[PDB]
Amino acid sequence: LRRELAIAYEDSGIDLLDNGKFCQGLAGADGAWGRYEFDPLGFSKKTELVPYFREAELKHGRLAMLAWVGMVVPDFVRIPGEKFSFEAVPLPIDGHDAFSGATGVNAQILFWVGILEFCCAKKVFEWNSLEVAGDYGLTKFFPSDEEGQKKMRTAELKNGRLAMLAFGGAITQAVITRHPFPWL
Amino acid sequence: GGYKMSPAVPFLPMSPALEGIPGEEEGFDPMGFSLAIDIRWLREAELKHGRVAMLATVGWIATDLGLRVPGEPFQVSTVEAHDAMVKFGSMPQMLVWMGYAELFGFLAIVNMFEGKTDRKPGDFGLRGFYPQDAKGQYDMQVKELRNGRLAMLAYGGIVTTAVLTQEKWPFFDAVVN
Amino acid sequence: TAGWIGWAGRSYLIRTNDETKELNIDVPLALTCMASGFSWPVAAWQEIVNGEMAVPSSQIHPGGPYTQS
Amino acid sequence: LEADVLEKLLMNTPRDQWEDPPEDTYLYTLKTFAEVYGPGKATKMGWWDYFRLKLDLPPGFELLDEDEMKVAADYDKLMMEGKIPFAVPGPAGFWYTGAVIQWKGKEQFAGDQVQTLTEN
Amino acid sequence: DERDEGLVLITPEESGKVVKRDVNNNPPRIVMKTNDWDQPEIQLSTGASNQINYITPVVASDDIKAWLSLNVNFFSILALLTVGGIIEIQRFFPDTLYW
Amino acid sequence: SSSKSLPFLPKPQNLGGLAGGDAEFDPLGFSDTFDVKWLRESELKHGRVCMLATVGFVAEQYIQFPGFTPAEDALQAIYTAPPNITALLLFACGYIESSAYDGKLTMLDMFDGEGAKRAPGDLNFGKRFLPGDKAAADDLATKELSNGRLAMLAFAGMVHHNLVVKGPLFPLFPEGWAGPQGSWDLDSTAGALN
Ligand SMILES: CC(=O)O[C@H]1CC(C)(C)C(=C=C/C(C)=C/C=C/C(C)=C/C=C/C=C(C)/C=C/C=C(C)/C=C/[C@@]23O[C@]2(C)C[C@@H](O)CC3(C)C)[C@](C)(O)C1
Ligand code: KC2
Ligand SMILES: CC1=C(C#C/C(C)=C/C=C/C(C)=C/C=C/C=C(C)/C=C/C=C(C)/C=C/[C@@]23O[C@]2(C)C[C@@H](O)CC3(C)C)C(C)(C)C[C@H](O)C1
Ligand SMILES: CC1=C(C#C/C(C)=C/C=C/C(C)=C/C=C/C=C(C)/C=C/C=C(C)/C=C/[C@@]23O[C@]2(C)C[C@@H](O)CC3(C)C)C(C)(C)C[C@H](O)C1
Repeated sequence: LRRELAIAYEDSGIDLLDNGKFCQGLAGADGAWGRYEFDPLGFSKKTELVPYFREAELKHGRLAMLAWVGMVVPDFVRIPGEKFSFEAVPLPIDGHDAFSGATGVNAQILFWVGILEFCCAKKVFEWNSLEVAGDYGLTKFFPSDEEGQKKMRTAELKNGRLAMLAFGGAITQAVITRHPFPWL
Repeated sequence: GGYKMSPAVPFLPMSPALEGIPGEEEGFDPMGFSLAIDIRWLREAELKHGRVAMLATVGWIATDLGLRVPGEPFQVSTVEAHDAMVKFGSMPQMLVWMGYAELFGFLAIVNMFEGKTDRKPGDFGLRGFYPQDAKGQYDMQVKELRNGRLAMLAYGGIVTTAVLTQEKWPFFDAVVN
Repeated sequence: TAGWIGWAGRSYLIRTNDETKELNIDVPLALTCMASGFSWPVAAWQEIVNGEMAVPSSQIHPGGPYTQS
Repeated sequence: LEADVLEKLLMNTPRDQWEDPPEDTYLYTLKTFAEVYGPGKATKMGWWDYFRLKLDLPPGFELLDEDEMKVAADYDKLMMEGKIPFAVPGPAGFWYTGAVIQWKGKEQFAGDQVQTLTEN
Repeated sequence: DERDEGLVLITPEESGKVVKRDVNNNPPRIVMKTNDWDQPEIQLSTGASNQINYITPVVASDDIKAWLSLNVNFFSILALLTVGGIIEIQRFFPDTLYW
Repeated sequence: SSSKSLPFLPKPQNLGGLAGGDAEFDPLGFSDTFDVKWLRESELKHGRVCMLATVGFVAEQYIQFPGFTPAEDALQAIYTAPPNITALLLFACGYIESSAYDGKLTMLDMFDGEGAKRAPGDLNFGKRFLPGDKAAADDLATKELSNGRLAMLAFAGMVHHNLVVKGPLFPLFPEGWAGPQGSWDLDSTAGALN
């Protein structure tokens, strides 16, 4: 089960002994029909960093899940503004260059993201453990069962990885084709 | 029950330094500055900033609305008032007075840290409109802190927006695109 | 002014009489002597007259021995 | 500490120092921290404490290899035996000619008799 | 020492044997003597901890006053004030026109 | 124990027992560093010289001795006055200073051995009028100290007002006065930079 972060932080820090499980028993290594322990390069053999690896994986998955939808939506709809109009910016891939620099539109996003990351670094480093890796307490809609929680974590990880690859595919295809959503 | 979590950031444990101090209801310190610096110094600086920023906000609002003291040298806008009065000579004298008051504040801080006097971080002995009951005193200290924080943010916004848009204090009739 | 400086200094040295005080100045006493050095002419003449300025040469090292002992 | 790096560190360190290594050595750091951490002891460490421990413990590539230790030992043995692996100074350095000469002459304590190709 | 009051400070021999939490709910900390005058003791954490570790130095007004009482600071301040006075006299009354 | 005048600072402990210390006010610890007897003697001396100085500063602008060319700006009266008479004033001041303290004039000599039992500011001048009752005597001492301190501040203000106005004291704002901005004109670091 998942315990409140206050209780979970009681046993937190860089563990030195190793639970003898694949990746310390973390969720996300499960095939469709059986068990799929994917680690060809043996990165999980650094058991002390395994919690950091899971935190980074979940951060990347969530960020790419947002990024893919943010590459899809703008072409269909835009913010009601003159500088966000299709005439000022034809495709999402143009947004970075359009809003970089003195305009500050992307500078504000960078600033707020940096503030959020500065505030979350304490959990990322100090209070990171096998059970609280990627857990910020936003557990609304989280099932109240062990199997349900495990399945939800697996679904998050799988969708995050799918979007992690899909964002690379979509951004590369969009840069290559200069085309609307279908090629991204 | 485990650690005591910060109400501001529920996924972080409250810093023990900011317990029992006014403003602990929020318990906001995700970056852990209270774990590295003395909370007495932190609160003294916070209160100094809040008070100075409240005065600065009210002064900027007043000058932007108008209300200039009688005299020709003061017929300048708030943005250039700093340089105009530095040339005039008001600002050097004001800074001398600030140095005097801050010498006394520095003596207060030093004595507080050395324990010679049981002085609270921002306390200077002023008791005006101060409730007698302890709960009232706590509430008034929290009110001071929150008004000061709001004034810090408000002055930052006011000065930045004024310098950017070249408009008066409300900035409502400003063009942004 | 120069007599003021010299008097002050000599007075600090006489009052302290310690290498530790010479190294770590007793700033209160030093300031007191600096302030007091204003009457140095009268004070110095009085000490010279009364014998509190110079000590007999037999009380201080004369130098190297020039003869057999 | 990794098993391979531990083996390399033990090999590099003199055997007599394993019992109680000097204060300023990687083996001393390892002893001090293994006496406090491990099975039957503190099984967790703060992130910063672990970071500093990994900073101040040695990596594998920092310690000498078997071949390097053998080469150094052979060099020292040659010099102590009185033989010199011949070298000639070059530009801001010296080249090794691959030759071992007899540096000490017939009279071992005589500085006049040290052998050189130029005179001997 | 007031800083570490309420902290469970276990010696290296008791590491792992004592698991009682601190007043702040932190795990016990291992204390070691280093034989360094600058840092006589060093503490390691047994786990994630939420504790105050001041990075600011402990400076006393008495210590600062002693440092300034050191003959160097006394005489340097005296000489700086004297030089400033002479420079300001030169500024205010240039060329010694009075003489 | 917080000081009455500065309730956020520790109370000074070495200045007790002197009149005028009701609001114990020694934030910089001068009474701690030096002898309060000498400090109080100096304070009294400054007060007396300064109150006489304020009265003379006011009077000289209007009335002068027969001859004795006037100087509306009383700051220039020192230059305008007869040098021999000014030297006579200095001579009388020196005679009084030496005689009152018998020769123990310095920070160390005065209040040392004999003469330590003497009160800080007491020069045995006009003591016939001192009220017998200690309450009235202390009230009179406090009144003297208050008038002296006010006189010190007033003389400083008089001198600096004369400096800024570059003119006589009594007209506070001369004709066409616009402000003291242009008085401190010598180049400064920040001023020259900006
Ligand atoms: C036998 C024997 O021994 O004789 C006896 C005789 C007797 C009489 C009994 C004795 C006495 C006592 C005496 C002589 C006492 C004299 C007391 C005086 C002269 C007090 C002056 C105060 C001036 C003040 C406060 C000025 C304040 C000035 C201020 C506030 C000025 C303020 C402004 O100038 C400023 C600063 C700028 C201007 O532009 C504006 C204004 C407002 C004018 C003795 C000691 O027992 C000796
Ligand atoms: C070692 C050889 C090997 C190769 C060369 C290889 C190549 C590719 C390629 C490119 C050519 C793609 C595009 C691809 C894609 C997926 N592989 Mg796959 N794969 C290999 C091995 C396994 C194993 C052991 C498992 C597995 C799985 C999945 C899932 C299912 C995700 C899910 O729904 O959980 C997806 C999408 C797991 C599973 O359950 O598949 C039904 C699973 O256990 N794969 N795989
Ligand atoms: C547009 C633009 C910008 C940009 C950009 C950005 C954000 C770019 C992002 C790029 C990104 C995010 C690129 C991902 C690539 C992923 C790859 C290559 C994955 C390969 C994967 C391979 C080869 C194989 C995977 C697997 O074998 C594994 C390991 C195990 C198997 O079981 C399953 C399979 C076979 C699948 C700027 C700089 C911001 C502004 C500028 O103006 C222009
Ligand atoms: C930034 C911005 C905006 C804004 C804004 C905001 C939120 C602004 C907020 C401003 C704010 C919050 C300003 C508080 C001032 C408080 C003061 C001066 C208190 C003085 C209090 C004093 C002088 C008290 C003194 C005493 O307590 C002492 C010391 C001791 C006792 O004797 C008792 C007394 C009473 C005597 C707009 C307008 C919304 C839009 C625009 O586009 C951009």
